Amino acid sequence: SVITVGYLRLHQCGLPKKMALELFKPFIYGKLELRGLATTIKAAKKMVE
Amino acid sequence: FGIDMNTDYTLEEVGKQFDVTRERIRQIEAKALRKLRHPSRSEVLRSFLDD
Amino acid sequence: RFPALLAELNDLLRGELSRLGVDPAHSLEIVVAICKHLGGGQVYIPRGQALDSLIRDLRIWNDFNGRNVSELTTRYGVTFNTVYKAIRRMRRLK
Amino acid sequence: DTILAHLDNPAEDTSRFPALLAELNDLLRGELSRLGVDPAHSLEIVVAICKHLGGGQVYIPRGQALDSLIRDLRIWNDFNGRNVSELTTRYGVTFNTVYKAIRRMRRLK
Amino acid sequence: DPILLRPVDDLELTVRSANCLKAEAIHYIGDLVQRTEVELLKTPNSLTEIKDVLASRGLSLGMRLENWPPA
Repeated sequence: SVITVGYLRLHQCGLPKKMALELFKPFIYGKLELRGLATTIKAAKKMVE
Repeated sequence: FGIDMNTDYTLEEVGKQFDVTRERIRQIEAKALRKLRHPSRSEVLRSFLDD
Repeated sequence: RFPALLAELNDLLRGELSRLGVDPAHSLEIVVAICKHLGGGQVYIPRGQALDSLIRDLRIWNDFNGRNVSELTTRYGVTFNTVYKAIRRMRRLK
Repeated sequence: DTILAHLDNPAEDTSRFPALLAELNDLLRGELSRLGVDPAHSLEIVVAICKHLGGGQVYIPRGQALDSLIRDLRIWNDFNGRNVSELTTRYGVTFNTVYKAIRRMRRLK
Repeated sequence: DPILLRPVDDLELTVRSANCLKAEAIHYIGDLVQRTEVELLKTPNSLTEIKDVLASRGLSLGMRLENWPPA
């Protein structure tokens, strides 16, 4: 991505939401499976889509 | 269907094992299939229709 | 055999839909549903004695209020032991 | 019915192909929910299916036979004796198809 | 009391007793507990099977309950 300035704490970085779901997508699939809102993995894929 | 096995078996291949019945095994398969079409167990299966 | 049988099934289904208040022309997809999970051969669908006996006993004990055992036996053609079984069964449900 | 609520599980108690056709009422009650009426009426239809269609066995096809049957039934349901051209105009089919449907209605007993 | 509103089905009584009370159409445990022993003996065929089962459940006939039935 491109860099930009921030009020943030020293140990915090601003990550945009659009890339957040893309990066942690497998984690989202697993958490959605454990939370029970998605019957199957591809259903979770549709939901994140 | 040969699932969990190296190969599948036809009607005559499974007849010599249990019983040589021809239409009876076919209707057993049909009954099992229609049992699997019940909307009590097939809710998860229907999601796999798109693939 | 199959075309006439299917026609009879469809017309009877749509007539019952009209009786139930639904639109008769919605019968066709129902038989299509009958196809999609039941097509392939011929099956025997004679009575289904479970629900018939259950509704029979339900009507029997609906007629029963306190003392009509003799009339129940005369009408439904079942002895007093069946009446006792039905009353116990309706006591099971709360 | 009414007590059918309590009967929900006993409906399939020590059951048979009723339970299979219980699946039917599921679909039926689903369409009933689609229809707008209360789904719990579905059992009535199915028990009617037991009384006026039960007692025998039927073979069921898989292909174009039922397509021809549904086309011809939708053709002949609006026939009144003097509306052959009306059927041809409405259903977008030639006089041959509507006349064949009329012959189908005539030849049955 | 969580037993007065319960129906007579929670007694597990004998068939003769389960049949006799239906003649008077008793539907609540409170309804039968209001009735005393001096008038429930007139029905045919019970006199040796009610006190024990009622005592096992901590109840006794003849007690006076107001606002009955509360609906």
